[PDB]
Formats: sequence, C-alpha cells, structure tokens
Amino acid sequence: VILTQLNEDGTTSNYFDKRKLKIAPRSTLQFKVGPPFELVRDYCPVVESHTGRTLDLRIIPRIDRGFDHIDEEWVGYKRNYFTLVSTFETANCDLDTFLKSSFDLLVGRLRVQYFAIKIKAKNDDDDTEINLVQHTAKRDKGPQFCPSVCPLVPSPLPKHQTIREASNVRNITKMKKYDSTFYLHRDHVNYEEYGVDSLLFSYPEDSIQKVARYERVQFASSISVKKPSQQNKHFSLHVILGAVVDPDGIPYDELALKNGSKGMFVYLQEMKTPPLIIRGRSPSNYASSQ
DNA sequence: GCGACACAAACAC
DNA sequence: AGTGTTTGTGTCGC
Repeated sequence: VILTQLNEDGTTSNYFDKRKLKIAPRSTLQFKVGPPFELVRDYCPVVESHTGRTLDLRIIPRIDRGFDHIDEEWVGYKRNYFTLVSTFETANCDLDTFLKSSFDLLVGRLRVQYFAIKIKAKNDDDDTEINLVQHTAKRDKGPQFCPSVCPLVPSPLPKHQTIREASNVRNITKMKKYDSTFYLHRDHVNYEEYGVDSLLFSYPEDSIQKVARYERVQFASSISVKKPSQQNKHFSLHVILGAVVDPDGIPYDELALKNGSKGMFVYLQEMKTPPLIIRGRSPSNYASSQ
C-alpha cells in the first residue's frame, strides 16, 4: 500500500495510490520526491567577457510534491498541487566571482543581463505545450497565475526537508532563518566592490532568488488526460535555463523586460521528466469509489 | 467533464 | 493547548 524510498537528506518519499488509500491533505506523506530530470539539450554557449572562458552550466531540478511512483509509472493528480524547484550551478566559477564578472552569448556576442529559469508542461508524445496554473495558499480566495520567469543566481538546491519546512511559513523569525537560502539581497552588498557592468547589477530587481520555487502548481483544468483510445496521455515537465538579453537564429522566447521594451530569453539548457500520467477527476481515480 | 462550494484533518503558530 | 491556515477531495448542478 505504501512504498518507501530513502531521500538524499534522510527524509522519506512514501508512494501510495490515491485510488486505494486516502491520506490527509496536510500529512507529510503528501511530500515526496518526484521523477528525476534528464538533459534534453544544451543550446547557446556563454563565455566570460575578457577571458573568453566557457561557462559550464547545469540545471539542478527536483519535484517535491504531487507525483507518486506507482508500478513503473510516475503519476500525478489533475486536482492536486505539485511543487517543482530548481537552481543552477556553474561548476567552473564560484558565486562571488561570477557576480562581479560579465558574460556574453557566443552565437557575434550578446551581453547577458541576467540568468533565469522557466518551466513548461508538454505532451511528451507530440511536444504540444500544456498550460500550467499556480495558486496562492488562499487558492479560490486568491488569484490564479501562470508560472513566471524567475531570475536566479547559482546556488545548491535545498534539501527536500528544507523545501517541505518552508512551504507555509508566515512568522517573521522563521522567515529570517530561511532568507539566506532563498534570496540574495543586492541592496545589502558593498557596491564599491562592483563595476558598473557587473552581472549582479544588471539583474532586474534587488531581491534575487537563489532558488526557483514553483509551488501550488497544477495542469490547467481543461487538459484532457486520456487519448481517444482511452490510453493515458504522457506529459512531461520541462525546466529551461536562459540568459536574458537586450535585442537592441537560435532558440529563444520573448520576455516582458524591466524597462518595458522587448527582451529575449535565450535558451542555454533544458531538462525534462520522463513520461508522467495525470489522473483526472473521474470517481474511479479515488479510493472513495471502493 | 468543469467551476464552484463545502468539509475535514494536520500543519503553523 | 487553542485558533486560524492549507490543501486533498466530496459534492452539486449545469
């Protein structure tokens, strides 16, 4: 009924089938590590502006809620939240140096203003994009929004336990204890240590996330989870690392820039999950029917 | 099959 | 130790 795997940090992931077993909404058993991500590809090379040294990049993603490993499939529920978190790392460049440097895209060089992550859902069989929606903790009593592009600086990915503990914190003292894990406050650095052209100072806002945290995410409510044959559709969640540049023939999305003009989110790397099954609202997807 | 509303159970404090 | 919060899912009604 419950299959348990030991996580990297010593917590457990407890996989169970909601067709057979109903667990409380807030039980820690709803938190678990989801499917591992795999490289789709690398795109545009990035180089440090004087040395010309290639910046090596790696997305570090994990799902921390919403997916169970049930007999060789990864299974989510349309009605329920998932959590997807990601950082990235630069194996050849320590953070302190990285933030003081400046970087170009090797397409012919476009200056990187900042690095950012976006997420996407796709039909894994035909590459069609599927809309995602997020809620706040207030859910129907608050706004719905689509996942946004998240400016980020390189950081280790927090342990599963940490994501779990920070999920619904309000108290100011607890927030202070997690602040350094999730944010860099540019306004608190010594400005005199930085050149005008430094990467840190072309980020759009003073509060810069170290971790992209997409919580309370769902597939759009209109998504069809079965094919006409009644076979399950296969979905996949994608994490894309990009460099945002000022465009004033490679893969990119347009981005609503800070000053208001047309910006470019140039793809650097993309990872994705293996195929995912999503269970819809049918009564037979729930243990109540039995 | 979807939007809305309701109930309930463990969490956060 | 009690109050209000968060989120899985039961249900209505179109």
